[PDB]
Amino acid sequence: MTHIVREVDRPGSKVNKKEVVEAVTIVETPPMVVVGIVGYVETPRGLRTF
Amino acid sequence: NEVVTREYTINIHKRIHGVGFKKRAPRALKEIRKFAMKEMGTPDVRIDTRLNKAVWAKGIRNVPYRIRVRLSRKRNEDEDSPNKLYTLVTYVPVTTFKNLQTVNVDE
Amino acid sequence: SMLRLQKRLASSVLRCGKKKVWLDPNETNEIANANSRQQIRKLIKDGLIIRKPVTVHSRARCR
Amino acid sequence: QTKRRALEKIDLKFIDTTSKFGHGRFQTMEEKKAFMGPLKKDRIAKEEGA
Amino acid sequence: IMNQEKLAKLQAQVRIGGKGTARRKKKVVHR
Amino acid sequence: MKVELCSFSGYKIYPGHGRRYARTDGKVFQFLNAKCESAFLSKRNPRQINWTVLYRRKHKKG
RNA sequence: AGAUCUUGGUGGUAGUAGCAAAUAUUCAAACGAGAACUUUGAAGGCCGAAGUGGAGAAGGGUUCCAUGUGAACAGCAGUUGA
RNA sequence: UCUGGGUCGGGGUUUCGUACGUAGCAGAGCAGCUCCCUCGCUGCGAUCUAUUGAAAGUCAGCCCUCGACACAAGGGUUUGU
Ligand SMILES: [Mg+2]
Ligand SMILES: [Mg+2]
Ligand SMILES: [Mg+2]
Ligand SMILES: [Mg+2]
Ligand SMILES: [Mg+2]
Ligand SMILES: [Mg+2]
Ligand SMILES: [Mg+2]
Ligand SMILES: [Mg+2]
Ligand SMILES: [Mg+2]
Ligand SMILES: [Mg+2]
Ligand SMILES: [Mg+2]
Repeated sequence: MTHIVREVDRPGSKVNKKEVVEAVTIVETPPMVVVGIVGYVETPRGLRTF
Repeated sequence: NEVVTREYTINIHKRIHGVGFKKRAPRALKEIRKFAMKEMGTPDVRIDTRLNKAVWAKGIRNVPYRIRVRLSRKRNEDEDSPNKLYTLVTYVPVTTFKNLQTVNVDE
Repeated sequence: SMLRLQKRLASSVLRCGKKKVWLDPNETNEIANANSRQQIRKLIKDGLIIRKPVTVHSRARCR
Repeated sequence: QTKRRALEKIDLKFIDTTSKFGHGRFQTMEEKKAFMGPLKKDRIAKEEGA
Repeated sequence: IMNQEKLAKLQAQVRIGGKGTARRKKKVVHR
Repeated sequence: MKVELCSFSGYKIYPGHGRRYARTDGKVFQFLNAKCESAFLSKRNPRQINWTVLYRRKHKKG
């Protein structure tokens, strides 16, 4: 986690056109690899893996 | 080989981080024994009296942060022992710990 | 072996407490044979039993 | 998402990159070096490296 | 006469403790 | 990127760091951490603390 | 079959509560089949002279001191022990 | 495994705040040395300055090493339509 600084684009607010800080959480997201496909089929008992 | 001796240094502060005041030195000796078992494979470990004095030099709670030891894997072939190799650890007094590497020391 | 008797006798002969009495760990077998004060006097003179010095308590800091 | 909080453009003016391992006060290596000048470790490093 | 090896083993026997302890004065066996 | 202030120690204070202190007489001070604030509230001269920037320029260190 | 029946024996509880007042032990060696509790040496501690020291009275009556034992006890163990 | 993980070492980070020793025509002064010196020289002396944002710790539940070291296709118990 860290913090940033940004403007505000909210009219009618006490922070409009003002610099504010905000807490942010960093999530590292490497690209994912797709290695298969499942199909689901609807049943009167729910979705089941076809 | 199976007889050679070596010189190591141990971060006693790292291995005793978290131990209570009245168990820091005995826990240090237990961790030294476990360390001697790790790099040698010999369950039989003998801790020298001078090394024990160096460990207990600053009391029971202020164990020195690092120590410079010398492991020697000698033959236990002096009696009918289950293990034929025993590790004797000694204390090597040093003035500083900077740039100290593990070295294979001859007999 | 056990040298409980010898150390007590050595303290009595040396006229000092058991704290100051030092018995040679190497020659344990020889001391174990000593069972009388007369033998202890021999061992003390022979050096196997040594009276340790009083622990240093300097008054130089006080001075 | 139709509220003004949502679909709101976000533009960052500054991102904090100080040392989280304690109480940081510098953003970059160059900034810290420029503020603190040369140090003993670098002086002896150049002393050995000529 | 006393030589270097005899003094080297005397170095081992003469110490009966750590720093600040006294030194052994004699060790004689007699019957 | 905001208006950057300076502390008791003279260090630069980035936004989202430290605390600001306003006294009864009207003077406003800001600190980088509690250590500077504790030094200031204890009435300790910055020119006698070695790691203070004012000390560094007083003794012309660097 | 009863009587909170008398005596004796055995269960569930249950390998459970617990074995937590007074800082703290550690290394090497010896005997030993066996070592954390025995012993020796070394280190670190405590009691800090109104002491966990050195001696008495009352009281206990052989616990005193040597040698040997690992049947039972020292709520664990013991090569030790009142 | 295109080797892997460790133990040390390094660097980064940060915490505290300038280490011992050495030098000082710095130091309240004091006591000795005066053919001496012509303004001096020898000890005691908390503290102050340079050495020095120095010294020390820094994962044990922080980060990067490709530096050194040794170790790692080894162990035991089972499982069948
Ligand atoms: Mg942090
Ligand atoms: Mg009946
Ligand atoms: Mg009836
Ligand atoms: Mg009844
Ligand atoms: Mg229980
Ligand atoms: Mg208990
Ligand atoms: Mg005391
Ligand atoms: Mg008494
Ligand atoms: Mg008795
Ligand atoms: Mg029992
Ligand atoms: Mg390191």
